[PDB]
This record gives sequence, structure tokens and C-alpha cells, in this order.
Amino acid sequence: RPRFSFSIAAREGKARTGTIEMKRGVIRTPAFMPVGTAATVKALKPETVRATGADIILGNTYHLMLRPGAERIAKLGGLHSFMGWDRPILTDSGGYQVMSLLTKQSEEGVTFRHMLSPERSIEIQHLLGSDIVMAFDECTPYPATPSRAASSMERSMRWAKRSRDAFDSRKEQAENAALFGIQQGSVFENLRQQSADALAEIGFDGYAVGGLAVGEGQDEMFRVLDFSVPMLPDDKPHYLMGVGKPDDIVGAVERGIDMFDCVLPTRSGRNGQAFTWDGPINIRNARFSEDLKPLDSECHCAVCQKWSRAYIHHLIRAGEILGAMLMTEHNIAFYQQLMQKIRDSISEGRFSQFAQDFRARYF
Amino acid sequence: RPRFSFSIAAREGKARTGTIEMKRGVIRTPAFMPVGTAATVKALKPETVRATGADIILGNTYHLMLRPGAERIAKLGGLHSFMGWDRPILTDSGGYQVMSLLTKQSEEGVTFRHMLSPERSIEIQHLLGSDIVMAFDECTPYPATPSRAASSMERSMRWAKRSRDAFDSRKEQAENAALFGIQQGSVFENLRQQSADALAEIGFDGYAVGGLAVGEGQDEMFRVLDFSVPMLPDDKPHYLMGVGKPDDIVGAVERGIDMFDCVLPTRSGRNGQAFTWDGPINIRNARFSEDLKPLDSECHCAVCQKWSRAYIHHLIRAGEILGAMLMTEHNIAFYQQLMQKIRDSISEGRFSQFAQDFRARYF
Ligand SMILES: CNc1nc2c(CCNC[C@]34C[C@H]5C[C@H](C[C@H](C5)C3)C4)c3nc(N)[nH]c(=O)c3cc2[nH]1
Ligand SMILES: CNc1nc2c(CCNC[C@]34C[C@H]5C[C@H](C[C@H](C5)C3)C4)c3nc(N)[nH]c(=O)c3cc2[nH]1
Ligand SMILES: [Zn+2]
Ligand SMILES: [Zn+2]
Repeated sequence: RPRFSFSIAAREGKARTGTIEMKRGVIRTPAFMPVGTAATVKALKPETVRATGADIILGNTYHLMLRPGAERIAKLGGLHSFMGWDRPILTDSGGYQVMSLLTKQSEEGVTFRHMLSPERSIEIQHLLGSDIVMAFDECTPYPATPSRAASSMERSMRWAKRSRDAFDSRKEQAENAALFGIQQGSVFENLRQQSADALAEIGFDGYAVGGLAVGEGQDEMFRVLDFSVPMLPDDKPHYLMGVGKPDDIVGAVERGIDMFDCVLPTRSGRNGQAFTWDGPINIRNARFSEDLKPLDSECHCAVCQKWSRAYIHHLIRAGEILGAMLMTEHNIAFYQQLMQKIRDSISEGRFSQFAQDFRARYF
Repeated sequence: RPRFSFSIAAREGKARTGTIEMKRGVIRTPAFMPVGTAATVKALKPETVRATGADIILGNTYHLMLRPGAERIAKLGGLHSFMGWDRPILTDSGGYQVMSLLTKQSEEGVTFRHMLSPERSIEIQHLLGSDIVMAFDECTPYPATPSRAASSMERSMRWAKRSRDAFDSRKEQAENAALFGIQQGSVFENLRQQSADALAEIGFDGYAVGGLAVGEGQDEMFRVLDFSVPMLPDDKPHYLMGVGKPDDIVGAVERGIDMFDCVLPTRSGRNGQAFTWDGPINIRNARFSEDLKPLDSECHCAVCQKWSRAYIHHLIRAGEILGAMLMTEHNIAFYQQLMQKIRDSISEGRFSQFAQDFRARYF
């Protein structure tokens, strides 16, 4: 396999389905990437994550640099060996924590004491042995004034160039990993354009839409996606960072997005929320106490083949670890099944009908 | 398979190895039974528990009657269907909580508000669909004066008769399940004898040694086992309740015990203690932070085939669920491997040498 190749096999409107080939495996797109902070997809063994259909998982610079440490993970053989996942890994750069968290910021980077800069972030991702490296950016807070959004975005573009140069200066990283740039600009079309232009001028293997799912709501997110994704190079993958609920994903795919990551299936699962084709349910609710049906009626996952809502209701109410294990496996499988249905419907030219059918039932 | 059959295949001294055949499967003895309070072996799927080699698991009247409720579990199909374990299940009767916990006691039973009595305990075990039912007893506290130990023991024997009669009066239970009586008497030989005599006069399918592992220490426990186990019928299984550390198990087998249950491999695992043939280790200790070896060098479990001490060290320190999953799988597998080595060494007539070798290395 090559270091990186994206090929588009079918289109419907702005939607695309295809594959990313990398040394450690193939990624079917549109793709959902389960996430983790501490070198684990919470409550799942890697083999379980792979069984749900995930092709790639996501890790993060900020948390792994604190614990167990990037240098430590490299001494131990890298992240793949450490956690036992041998397929591609994408790592975020720390740029969302630049917003979400404790800091002193400057053009050099951000101090948290721990420092992150374009160079340090790319170095940490190298030490982890990430397959897809994210540029170090600033997720602009929402709302932002145009002036502030512009200043933030411009800094991110300078950081994007520094990220590219750091990555290219490390031959092993440049020969075996991919680098994605991240578009900023808040909700403003001209800033989004300026950012896309800067990023394509630098040149990346893939392009993320950053700065969304930060409180603007779905309607505004979709409005921004409407003009922002066509600004990105068509022939490279488009990654929407931190999205989202099943209906967010469907709409985003309709607007040209190829890749997604979100804590929702994992986190929500441990809190008792199960995704179903009839919408989400909270398994802790008393109405499930004697319900022998599986979480979802059509789901193919191992949890729905064997255990009832009633049992899982009990496990979550009792604070049992197996409750979190089962809910998480189901929700990740659900998400993977959603992505499969999306890929199949685009390849068959019936995605708009699927999106319609999906929404009528889910809502 | 019959309702219940115990056959002894080999002996060495007081030690025995054999099988218990029941409708839901065969149990190899000496046996270790993983336990749970809430219709789960904590942090493990049933299939994982079975893969470690367990033939039978233990549940408990007291906790399941509180949550999710015995009647509820029966409405849902019984414990086996509910939790997804189709092999035998032994249930304790609530008698240890009579000691360990909130109560008003009388000859009728104990109020906790929830009531337990011989009749109610046996009924709950029926509703759960337990394969091996424990008589409802009182675990005498330690230390106890001879007078108090006797009074307690006598009440337990009256409760044992009531337990037998309740069990026999329910034809489905009597035809498909087994009933074990529990010997009391504290540390006093004459009371232990009186109790064994009472229990054999009633007649049970198996006999438990109750009232130990309640703070007397190993030396005293062994001294009591020395005279107490030969008081029990030789041709029925001998179950030591709530024991124990690997060396407790080896010594108890040397004194004629066939069956064991303990929270240690599960609980200790979630707290960071791993069992190894070189003794227990606390994986949280900094000395393991960069240790690429598995938990144990010889263990056959899936965790030792794939992950390092370093990774599991990280998981436990980070409070990750997968840390508890991995530690628990390993410790239960370890315990099952110990039992296999014990069974093999008795069947080959080299158990005393194994016990010796085991202790030299473990300590
Ligand atoms: C929620 N909406 C949202 N997320 C966003 C992220 C993080 C993506 N998820 C990774 C992450 C973040 C947290 C939570 C988990 C694990 C680990 C820490 C990595 C996912 C973002 N990351 C970067 N670098 N830049 C953004 O603009 C950005 C915008 C986001 N908008
Ligand atoms: C620790 N030493 C010890 N245990 C003992 C138990 C409980 C066995 N384990 C079941 C149990 C108990 C707790 C903890 C887990 C799950 C569930 C609740 C069932 C194991 C005992 N049970 C009964 N009926 N009688 C005893 O004399 C007795 C003595 C014990 N001495
Ligand atoms: Zn499912
Ligand atoms: Zn092991």
C-alpha cells in the first residue's frame, strides 16, 4: 500500500464514497473514527472496535503527552504496539484544547506546565507514530467577532505552514504518515475562503473543517458547511472535526464530508444513552426494566444478538462496568452500520432517499 | 446429564479431583467459582469468563433480591437467560450478610426493609433458577465464645432443616437443582462435629464449610479445616466459602476441599493487584511504567498474549475501564490455571510436590 491515496468510487450530489489507502490499512469513506483520550477506546478491546467495522481510530496529542507521555510511548514501541491497534490512527493536534482549556498563548504556541506549538505537536504525533497527523491549530471560540475570527484564523494558517515544515523535516514521518490541514474562519464565508486558500497553497493530504460543533447549532453548522466544503480541494478527504449525532453525520455527508470523529457514541453509551434507528433511548428509564427486546430491533451487533434492554438497564443502574462495555459496543456498532448504509446508498445512487428515510424514522 | 452426580477420579492424601455432573454442564473439581453481586462477573462478558476455564459462577440471594429483584428476574426468564450464562450457577443464601450487615434477627429469619428466612431464601434461589442452592445459615462472627458459637450453630442447623424442606416442597427445584448444607461451629471441634452430624442427618447434595475466612487468619483456618473436613461425608463435594488467596486454595485442597469462591481475583484486579506465579504485584507501582513483559511470564491468558504491564499500568492509573477488564480477565484466568494445575497434579499423584513448588516460588 502507498503512504497515502484517496480514491472516490461514487458520488451523489456533493456526497462521495471511496477509500483511503495507507500503509497500515484501507479506510472506507465516509468514515467514523471512534475516539479516546488515554490510549484506549473507552471500555472496548481493539479487537471489539475492529469487529464493529471501524477502519481507523483517533487519539490526541494533548492527553497522551500528559499521560503516559509521548516519549514514553515511543520508548515502548509507539501507540499502535502499546494499545494493540495495528490499523491507522489519526491524532488530533491539541488545537481544540487551545480553546476548551489554563493557558498562555503567543505566536510561538500555547503553554498549559506543558507547552505545545506546531513543532512540538508534530513531534509528539511522530513519537506516538500517528498515521494521520493533524496540523496544530486554534479552534476559534463561538461566537466570535469577524475581527477576532480573522486574527485567529490567520495565526492558525501560519501554524499550518509551520506544521507542514516540521512534518516534512522528519523523513520517517514524511514517508510513512499523512498530514491534514484544518480550515478555521468561524461562521464567516470570506474567512473560510481565505483559510481554504492558504491551506491549499501550503498543500496537505487531507483537509479538516475545524471551528464547528462549538455551540452554533446544526442549522448554522450546515449553513457554514454549505459554502465551506466546496472551498476545499475536491480530490482530497474532507474531515469534520468533533461531529456528531447521527443526523449531523448524514447532513454533513450530504454537504461533502468524508470523515468524522465524536465522543458521543462512547460517552453517551456509558451514561445510558443508546442509539437506535428510531432515535436515541435512555436505557436507565424505568420503561425498560422488563423489556426483553434488544437495544435496537435491526442492529447486527453482538450485544443486540444476546442481551436485553432489561439486563442492560439493570447493569447501568447498578454502575456495573459491563453495562458500559455493552452500551459502548452497541453504539459504536450502530455508528459503523450508519456509515455502511451511507456508503452503500451513495454507491447505489440512492443516498438522498436514504437520508430522507433515515430522518423520518429517527425523528 | 443427571440432576446431580459427584464422582471422584483420583486422590492424594485428603485431596481429591473429580467431576460434578449437572443438567447444565460438568464442573471439574477442585473448582474455583468467579463471583458477582449484580448478575455479572464484574468487567467480564460470560463468554470471557468461560474462556478462562470457569465451569460455574456464583450469584447471591441478598443482592439480587434488592436489585433487580428475584421476581423480576424470574419474569424475564431466570438468571441464566438474563445474564447470558448457560452453565451452572451456585447462589449463596444471604447468610453471610446476616453477619456482614442493619438487621433484626429471630428464629424466623432476619430483617434487613427486606426479610430473609430459610423459606424466602430458597424461594428466591428458585426464582433465580440457581443450579446449586445454598441453605440459609448464619455466618457466626469471629471471635465467638463457645456458648454463642453453639447457639448460632444450632439455629443454623434448624434453618438447614427448614431449607431442605422448602427445597423439597418445590418439585421443579427439587428435580433440577442441588442443595448444599453449610457447617458452622466457629473454631470449636465439638461444635463443628455436632454441625456435621446434623447436616448429614438431614442429608444434602454437598457440604460447605462456613464460618471461616472471617478474620481468624490462615493458620487458624487450616487448623479448623484439619478436623472439620473429615467430619463431612466423603462422597459429596466440600465447598469452602469465601476462600481465597492462591495459597489458601492450595492448602485447603490439601485438607479435602473441592470448591471455592472468592471476590479477590475480580476486586483485587480492579484495584490494580495482578496474581502471578511469583506472587501478587501491584501494577500501579512506578516500577511497571516501562515494563514490556506481560503480567505473568507463563500465563496462557489472552491478556498476557497481547498487552504489557506498562500499558495496563497506564490504564489503571488513568482510571480506564479497559484496565479493569484486562486485570480481571488475567486474574480469573490465573485462578483457573491454578485449579487446572491442582487437578492435574492430583490425578498424576504429584500434588504434594506441586504444592511445595508452588509455595516456594510464590513466596
Ligand atoms: C466537539 N466539537 C468539536 N471538536 C473539535 C475538535 C476536536 C476533535 N475531536 C478530538 C478529541 C477531542 C477531545 C475529546 C475526544 C478525545 C480527544 C479529546 C480528541 C475527541 C477540534 N480539533 C481541532 N484540532 N481543531 C478544531 O477546530 C476542532 C473543532 C472541534 N469541534
Ligand atoms: C470472605 N469469607 C467468607 N465469605 C463467606 C460467605 C460468602 C461466600 N461468598 C459469596 C459472596 C459474598 C459477597 C461477596 C461476593 C458476591 C456475593 C456477596 C456473594 C461473594 C459465607 N456464606 C454463607 N452463606 N455462610 C458462611 O458461613 C460464609 C462464610 C464466609 N466467609
Ligand atoms: Zn446493537
Ligand atoms: Zn494472564
